[PDB]
Amino acid sequence: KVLQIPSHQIIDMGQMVTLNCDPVSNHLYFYWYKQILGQQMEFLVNFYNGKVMEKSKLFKDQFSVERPDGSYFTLKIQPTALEDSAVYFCASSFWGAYAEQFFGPGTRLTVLEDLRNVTPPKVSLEPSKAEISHTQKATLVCLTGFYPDHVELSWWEVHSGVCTDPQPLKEQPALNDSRYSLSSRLRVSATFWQNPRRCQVQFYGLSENDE
Amino acid sequence: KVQQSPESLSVPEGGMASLNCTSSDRNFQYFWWYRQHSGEGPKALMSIFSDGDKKEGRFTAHLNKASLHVSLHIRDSQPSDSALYFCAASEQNNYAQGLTFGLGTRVSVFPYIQNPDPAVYCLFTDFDSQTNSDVYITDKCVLDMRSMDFKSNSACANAFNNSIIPEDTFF
Amino acid sequence: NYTFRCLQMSSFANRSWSRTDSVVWLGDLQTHRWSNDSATISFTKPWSQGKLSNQQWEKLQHMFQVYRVSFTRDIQELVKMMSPKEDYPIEIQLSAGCEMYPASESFLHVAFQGKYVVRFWGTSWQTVPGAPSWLDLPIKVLNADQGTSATVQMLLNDTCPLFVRGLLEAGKSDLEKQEKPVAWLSSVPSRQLVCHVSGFYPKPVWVMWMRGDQEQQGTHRGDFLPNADETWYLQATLDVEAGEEAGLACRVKHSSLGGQDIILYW
Amino acid sequence: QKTPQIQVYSRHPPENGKPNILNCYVTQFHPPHIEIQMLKNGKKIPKVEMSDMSFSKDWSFYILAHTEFTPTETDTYACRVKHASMAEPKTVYWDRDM
Ligand SMILES: CCCCCCCCCCCCC/C=C/[C@@H](O)[C@@H](N)CO[C@@H]1O[C@H](CO)[C@H](O)[C@H](OS(=O)(=O)O)[C@H]1O
Ligand SMILES: *[C@@H]1O[C@H](CO)[C@@H](O[C@@H]2O[C@H](CO)[C@@H](O)[C@H](O)[C@H]2NC(C)=O)[C@H](O)[C@H]1NC(C)=O
Ligand SMILES: CCCCCCCCCCCCCCCC(=O)O
Ligand SMILES: *[C@@H]1O[C@H](CO)[C@@H](O)[C@H](O)[C@H]1NC(C)=O
Repeated sequence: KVLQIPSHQIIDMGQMVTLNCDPVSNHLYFYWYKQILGQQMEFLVNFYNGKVMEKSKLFKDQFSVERPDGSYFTLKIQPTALEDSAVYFCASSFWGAYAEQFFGPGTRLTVLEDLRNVTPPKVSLEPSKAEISHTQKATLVCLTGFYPDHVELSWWEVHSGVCTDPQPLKEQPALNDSRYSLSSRLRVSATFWQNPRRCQVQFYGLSENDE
Repeated sequence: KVQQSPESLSVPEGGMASLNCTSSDRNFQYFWWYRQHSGEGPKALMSIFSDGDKKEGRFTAHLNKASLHVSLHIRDSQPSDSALYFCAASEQNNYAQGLTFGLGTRVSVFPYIQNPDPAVYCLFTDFDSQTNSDVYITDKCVLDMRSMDFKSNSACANAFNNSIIPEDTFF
Repeated sequence: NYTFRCLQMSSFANRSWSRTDSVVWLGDLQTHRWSNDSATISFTKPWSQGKLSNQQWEKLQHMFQVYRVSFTRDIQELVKMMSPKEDYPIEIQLSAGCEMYPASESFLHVAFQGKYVVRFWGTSWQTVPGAPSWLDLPIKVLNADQGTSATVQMLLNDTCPLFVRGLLEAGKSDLEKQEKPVAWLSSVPSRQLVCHVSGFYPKPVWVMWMRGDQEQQGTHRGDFLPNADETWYLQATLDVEAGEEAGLACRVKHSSLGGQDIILYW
Repeated sequence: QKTPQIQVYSRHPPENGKPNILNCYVTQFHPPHIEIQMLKNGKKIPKVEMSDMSFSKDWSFYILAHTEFTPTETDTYACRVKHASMAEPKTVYWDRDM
């Protein structure tokens, strides 16, 4: 398991970002991969032992990848275009080629002009009376001003029956700094809906070291 | 550059998804398949680099270095197979390399909704899997109640009435 | 026809003490050495890099570093998990390369305590007839590893042949050199007549004891012995009777002379 | 466990007084743990140059020791090998012909 932490990071333009990676032990071939809006996976750099090797065209002049002994493997954006806002993946290999590369969970970067637009979302958990009387099955929908867009709406855990949208929907698409809205429904029985006896969204906003 | 096919495949539960991949350089006849679910790190599915077939459990793969053509065959498609499948060519004689992926393929495995009767509440639920500023609606969602063993589609009078609605719909 | 040969010599005295040394041969000439002590492989010839680029080579240089360290930790793991079937001291030898035709065939052979036990073939490692039964599970494990299987495959199918054809172009000036042999006669009570031949390259040489038209069928040709400077030494002998040594001669034919055969009269 | 074969031979035709290189070729041994010494009149010759260790097609290790010398009608040159498969260190004296 190759670890990345953290995970969901929001940075203001002009100030450098450090992306930490903790690769699998015994591996000595490292990689950085960029994926924006979740479309195309892109190779940036590969590191081995003490120095870089292949730096791709996408590896900006403002980037730097170090690995001191004892510490992490760190890509450092310094600094720090609004074009950098994407997802970066760390990777381990052990063999230089022809063998599995192990990818991290990725870090969601969000470079922004004005950080004053960062506002948490409001959760809003009613079962349809027409649904249960017609099919004895009752859907409960949770649906609102998120930015940008670190939410993860869940039910309390009940990873069964519930589904969620594949990606949030930008409320005002015509604008650059738009709020996002995502949908998530859970299906309940006639015996589950009618019983008298939490929809939380894990959001990532401003850090504990910000004014 | 490595060219994948198609843009998107759609297989029924149990059927078999078959994908394609072609290299344009004769020195790149060593292929990988990597699968990635939404907002998650890619995992290696399998390698080839050898002229034959290669059965890796529920997966079969055929390579022909002769025409630099590969195929990946996802037989007995699980619901948990719906994902972005990438394919990359590695260079002959390198030994230190970046996986350089193609545009990838989005696979959508669906369940065959036996005994459905669609209705809007404005949620359109329990319908056919072949049916695909002031108003907004996101795409289909397969909610599968494992406890009751029931899987259902999902998505105020004529609001959802922009696409095609079936002729057996309650309101 | 040339045989490229990477020979790896690994010793395991105990847990903690181990050393892997290696030498690379193209035909009868050394091209590489790699001591336990050195971080990089050294070139013995000016052309040992062949026609690989600097990057081509540096990437390959890394792969072997990652191998040498892995090969040690693994083998010492294989003994810790073993016992009492295996114990120290342990010797492992490994021979890998490829033979050349106008077309090639690559090989990988492993020998344990002097006996040849394992070879890689096609897509997999396999124990060789008579090898210890306990190697089976270990080899099975090694074959469930695709990355290693794949690197060995790529080195054997792709790199070795490419790498070798480069050296054959690069070292043309050294491989096709011609060195003349100097020869002298001696005797030693068995009486025995020795014909010394030294300093010749390449290796094929024709040496015989003669009485005129007649090659003496009793000539004992020794083993080829290496000189310090990459030339060859050889000796020929013939047990003689009392008077029989008067009238005998030593004739030497080599590619360096070109008709000019060395004839030494006793 | 194989016992080593030692062979001692000059590079050039041995002319008394003339500068020549003395070879000691050690072949057919296992394990590679070996200690070779070139001796003039008993005491070890300082700059005894060793080749790299290699093995044959039959997995038997082999090695070459060589050092410069000028032969005389008095001085005795020898190669002494001490190996694990030998109870006593083996020594062979250069025959004055080879
Ligand atoms: C006493 C018994 C002696 C019998 C003689 C037989 C000798 C065996 C011949 C095999 C020599 C080749 C050495 C190869 C060793 C490999 O195991 C190693 N060189 C690469 O395999 C890697 O091993 C690593 C641990 O060291 C990791 O497990 C790697 O997994 S990975 O996910 O990180 O990629 C994995 O690929
Ligand atoms: C390296 O060469 C070997 C032998 O030519 C290949 O091994 C064969 O590969 C094909 C795969 O289609 C099989 O039909 C055979 O069973 C394999 N073994 C033998 C002994 O022939 C191997 O695929 C080559 N490796 C690479 C990476 O090209
Ligand atoms: C350990 C030897 C390194 C010598 C450097 C020569 C580079 C050419 C490599 C081609 C040889 C292929 C055999 C490799 C098999 C192995 O020993 O694992
Ligand atoms: C061989 O090299 C390794 C790695 O540098 C080292 O730890 C070990 O002490 C060396 N062994 C010998 C016998 O030189």
